[PDB]
Amino acid sequence: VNAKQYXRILKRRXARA
Amino acid sequence: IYLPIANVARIMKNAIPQTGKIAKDAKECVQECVSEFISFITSEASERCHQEKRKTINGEDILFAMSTLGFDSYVEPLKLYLQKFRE
Amino acid sequence: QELPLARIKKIMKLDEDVKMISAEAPVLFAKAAQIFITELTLRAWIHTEDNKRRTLQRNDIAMAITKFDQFDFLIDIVPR
Repeated sequence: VNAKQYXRILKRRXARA
Repeated sequence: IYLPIANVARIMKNAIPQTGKIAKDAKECVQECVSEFISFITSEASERCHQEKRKTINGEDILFAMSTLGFDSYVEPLKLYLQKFRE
Repeated sequence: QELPLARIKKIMKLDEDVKMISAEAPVLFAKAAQIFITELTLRAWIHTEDNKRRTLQRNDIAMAITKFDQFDFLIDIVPR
C-alpha cells in the first residue's frame, strides 16, 4: 500500500457507508 | 458536489495535445476524482484540527495534510500561490 | 483560469468533522485541484496513446490510477 495514504483511504472508505 | 465540468475540461484540455479529444465520461470521472482529492485532504486536516481541539481548518493545515499524505510536490507551489494572494 | 471557491468550500463542508474553514483554504485547493487535474490527465493520456487512440476515455483514468501510488486514494472512485 501507500503508507502515507492507507489509513486515510480506509477512513474515507468507512465514511462512505 | 463537483467542480463545474467546463472548468475541469479546460484544465484537462491544456494538459493534452491541441488536437486530442476527451470523452464526456472521462471529464465526469475527473470531476469525481477532484472531489475525492479535496475530501481526502480535508478529512486528514479535520481529524488532526479536532484532535488539537482547534475549530478552524486553515491554509497551513491543508498544506500539512498534503505533505502528510504524500502530495509533497504541491506544497511549494501552493505556498508561493498563497503568498501571491495575501500580497 | 482560476476556479470557484464557493464550490470548493461546499465540498469541504460535506465532511461532518469539519467545523470552520479559514478563508484561504479554498484558494489553496483551487491551485491544488489544477495541479492534480493536470497530472491525472497527463497520466491517463499515456494509456490513451498506448491504446493507439486520440480520445481520452474513463478507462484510461482508471488505468492511470493503478500506476501511481499517489493515486491510491482514487482506486475506489474509479474501479479498474
